[PDB]
Amino acid sequence: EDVFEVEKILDMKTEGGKVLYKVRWKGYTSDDDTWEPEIHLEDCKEVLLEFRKKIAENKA
Amino acid sequence: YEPSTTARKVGR
Repeated sequence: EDVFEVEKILDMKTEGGKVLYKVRWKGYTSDDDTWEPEIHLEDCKEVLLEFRKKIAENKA
Repeated sequence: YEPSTTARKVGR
């Protein structure tokens, strides 16, 4: 799957019991954002951490 | 040593 540079995670959701992340690819516009299965980002901890924060500081 | 920074794209 070629593999591409990840800029950040935009949001998350669950489809059934599985976790998915909407990804913003570095160098690409939002027209290229895709929902990816969690396992695809597990080794992108800098990115996962920055998303956990963004959501914690927004929790109303 | 820094994280992967990359990921595969199945969503294409």
